[PDB]
Amino acid sequence: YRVVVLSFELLHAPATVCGPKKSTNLVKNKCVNFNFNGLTGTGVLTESNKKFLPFQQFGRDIADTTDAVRDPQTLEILDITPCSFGGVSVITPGTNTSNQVAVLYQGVNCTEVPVWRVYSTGSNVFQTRAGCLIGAEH
Amino acid sequence: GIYQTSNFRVQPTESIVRFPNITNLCPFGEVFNATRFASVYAWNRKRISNCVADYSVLYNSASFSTFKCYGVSPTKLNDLCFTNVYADSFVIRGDEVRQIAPGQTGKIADYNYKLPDDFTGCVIAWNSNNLDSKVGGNYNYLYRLFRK
Amino acid sequence: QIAPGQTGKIADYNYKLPDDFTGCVIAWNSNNLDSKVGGNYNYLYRLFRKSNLKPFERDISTEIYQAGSTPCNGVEGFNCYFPLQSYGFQPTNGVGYQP
Amino acid sequence: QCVNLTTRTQLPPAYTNSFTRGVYYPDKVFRSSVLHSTQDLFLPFFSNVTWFHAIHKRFDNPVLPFNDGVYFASTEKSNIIRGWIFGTTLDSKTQSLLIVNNATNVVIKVCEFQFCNDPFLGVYYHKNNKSWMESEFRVYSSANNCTFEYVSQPFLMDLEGKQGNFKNLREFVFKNIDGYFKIYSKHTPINLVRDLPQGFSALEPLVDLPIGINITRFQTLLALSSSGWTAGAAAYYVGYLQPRTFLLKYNENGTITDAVDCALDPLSETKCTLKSFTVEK
Amino acid sequence: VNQNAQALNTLVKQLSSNFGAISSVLNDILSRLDPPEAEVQIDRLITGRL
Ligand SMILES: *[C@@H]1O[C@H](CO)[C@@H](O)[C@H](O)[C@H]1NC(C)=O
Ligand SMILES: *[C@@H]1O[C@H](CO)[C@@H](O)[C@H](O)[C@H]1NC(C)=O
Ligand SMILES: *[C@@H]1O[C@H](CO)[C@@H](O)[C@H](O)[C@H]1NC(C)=O
Repeated sequence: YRVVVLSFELLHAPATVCGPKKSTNLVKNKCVNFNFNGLTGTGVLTESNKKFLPFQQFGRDIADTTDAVRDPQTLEILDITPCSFGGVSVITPGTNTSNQVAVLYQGVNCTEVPVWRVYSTGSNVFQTRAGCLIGAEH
Repeated sequence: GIYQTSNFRVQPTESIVRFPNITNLCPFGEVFNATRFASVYAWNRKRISNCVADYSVLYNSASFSTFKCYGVSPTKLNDLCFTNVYADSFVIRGDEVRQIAPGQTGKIADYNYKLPDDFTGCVIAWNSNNLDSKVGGNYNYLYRLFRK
Repeated sequence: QIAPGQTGKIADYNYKLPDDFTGCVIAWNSNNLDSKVGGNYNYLYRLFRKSNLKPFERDISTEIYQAGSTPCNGVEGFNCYFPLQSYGFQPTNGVGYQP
Repeated sequence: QCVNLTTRTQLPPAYTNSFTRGVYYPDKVFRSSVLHSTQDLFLPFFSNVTWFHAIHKRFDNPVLPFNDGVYFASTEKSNIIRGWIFGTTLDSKTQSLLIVNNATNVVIKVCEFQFCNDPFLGVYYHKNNKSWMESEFRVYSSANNCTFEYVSQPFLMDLEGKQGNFKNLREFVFKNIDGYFKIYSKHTPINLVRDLPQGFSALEPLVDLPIGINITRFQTLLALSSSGWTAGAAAYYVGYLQPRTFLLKYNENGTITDAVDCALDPLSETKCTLKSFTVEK
Repeated sequence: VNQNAQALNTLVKQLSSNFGAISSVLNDILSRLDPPEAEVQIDRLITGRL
């Protein structure tokens, strides 16, 4: 019987053989949560034009927030943008007059409003500089 | 009037992960599938370091008579990683494969090769009768029977 | 491993205490009462599980466990075990190993 | 084999003023049109660095310490400096580390040697073949224990050259932090006689190694029967790093253009506290 | 304008401090400890940010 004994050790010195890394495909233009070489984040990725130096990997901002990354497998630059958020506002005349209301999604381009639902495509979607107004007529 | 409620968020959909184009494997073929190994009294020692180890292809293989690990669960070896690797290769009797466990007794476990009480590692053994056995008896393989 | 939040085989696979526990624990040795030199293998514990179980949950299923990647059927097979395992309860053992 | 060469003239140690040199990229981030304040091991501005040179009659290769990294500069031609040794004792009382740039390969390894007093490499000169042939390799006397080794691809590097002014301005900075040996480097074309110039240029990273041993001393290896020789004109300079705080200016392309030392003189301290390069009345 | 920009800037900048915990990234505390210990760290973080 031919026998072999492995006599490795754990967690006391800088590792030299590790091995276990696997990668999926790359997507674009939808808010996804990503992990680039231990850089964990969430946002939407786009094609950029920033000019990294050969030895640089990340990119940071004035407030020290990452906003650009380099794809490890193919050397290209990706720009990171957080996906949208905001508050919701209800415009109402008093309940003494009517039970009808309008809704304002402020600071959102309502090409993606849907993500109660009836007031998400109800009777109009009117775009104003303050956001998207639903339920009121221009 | 106008009132405020209910902040909202776009709620990301799918996940993604990337890592470097890892390609530098460890030469396991030179320690597992070598033409001839050493005897138990002179168990050969080979060091592996600075490479990529893939334990899946060896754990799923069933041709091995025994694959007993003690310091790590078999599935976790492909999720943790190490500082040094050393392989001790030898050949023994089919009936003494149970003595190689740490802390046991017997001629091999007490005269040739002992494993510490807190051994962290694994043992992989398989039968190779048709590889190095002859009708006349391959006496080149021998053990230790007498020791102080 | 009985105290809330602990980890290990018992606390992880068979008996789990919640983190907001409000109660007491009583434990005392019963070596001279239920330990036999032959071995009281009536006492079994679970060694393997697909995942940990919820607090104050009780598992009694005896379906065989699969360790390796390959699937298994029947009653026994390689790297596919009956998860239950019995203690070696004898009075001769050292401290702790007694019931 | 290793013998002592003593045919030299004697001079006292020389010092020189390092105006603005020895700035490297502390990390791998990218920035554009920004002023960032960093704390790290740098070479203080307008410091005095030790100066060694090999001329004609001089052969100077002593053992010097290695604490918190070092800035090693060389104004050279003909590639006369080749090697570097490191270790706590350099005498097989403890582990030892070796870097060499041979005429064929570049070799790196950690083992347990026993270095002579004056190890060196020796290249023969114009022995009827017009090819300075390297034949003397006297670094250690043995190699007992090894835990890691490596050797790169063979290549060809010329072992000949004579200029009235040194052309290669090679700057290197080495550090050893928590078991990682880090090497930053940069190369520059210069036309200067016997000094390190005035100017600004940053040092990119080149290598990281996971060695993990204690390093306290180092020594250089120089390119040269058992007595008598000829060393090409060359000069190297040594300076030491200290923990300081700098203000670094990144331009549009993310390449460092200028720096300010926040402990030299009060005006620089004011600049540093306002985070700008111009201060109003 | 200057004062407003500066106040907002420092607000954003206070998100990369420790306040005594192990790390300033919540995901690293969560993905390195057990829930009976990560709590004592997350509490420090939320206190500081509040
Ligand atoms: C207002 O009148 C203009 C024509 O001057 C027309 O184009 C526009 O659609 C009108 N707006 C609304 C809300 O009816
Ligand atoms: C540096 O060395 C030179 C050598 O002449 C000396 O004049 C100068 O005072 C020294 N400066 C410091 C700060 O040691
Ligand atoms: C920055 O790099 C671009 C090319 O990548 C070059 O055209 C430009 O001149 C550089 N910046 C400056 C200030 O020259």
